[PDB]
Amino acid sequence: NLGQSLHQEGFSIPLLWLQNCLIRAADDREEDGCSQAVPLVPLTEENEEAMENEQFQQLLRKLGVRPPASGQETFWRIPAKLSPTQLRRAAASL
Amino acid sequence: ENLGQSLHQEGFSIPLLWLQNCLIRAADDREESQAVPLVPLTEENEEAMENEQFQQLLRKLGVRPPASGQETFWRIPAKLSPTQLRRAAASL
Repeated sequence: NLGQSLHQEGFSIPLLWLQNCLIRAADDREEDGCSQAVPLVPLTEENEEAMENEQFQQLLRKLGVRPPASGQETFWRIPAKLSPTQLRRAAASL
Repeated sequence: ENLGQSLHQEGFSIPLLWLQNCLIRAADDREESQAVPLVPLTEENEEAMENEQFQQLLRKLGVRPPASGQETFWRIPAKLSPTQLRRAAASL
């Protein structure tokens, strides 16, 4: 339950968004030949705040999410190399 | 307009047109106000938003960088009037 400290700090809504991103990516990757990196696009002020939070970023790295390429990208990415199983395990871990 | 044309020649025409439309939509919204983010949803618009020359243009048009540690996105400030926004868009 890696998410627990962030839940207690009030980040349940951004954590739910992160969870859905991981699960949706897993579903897409169950098809052979289909594996695209997914940008984590914060679409609300609350999710923006989470993406700029150091503790939330630490969780992202632990789950295997990669930071943006500086000078090229704005968004963190769910790397293409992660399998549906790896992704679902990350989501299940919070 | 000169800075924009230079970015057009460096291959940023598509993000410039996106930026143009964002400014115009903000202008329309403010006639009918709050600061609104510039949200790049494509790799190409992301690349522009992270480019130093493109950022120099944003600053000249009156767009402000994100608040460090709080925001991800650049903002179109509330202080820009619809008239200012349309003039900015018209320069590209």
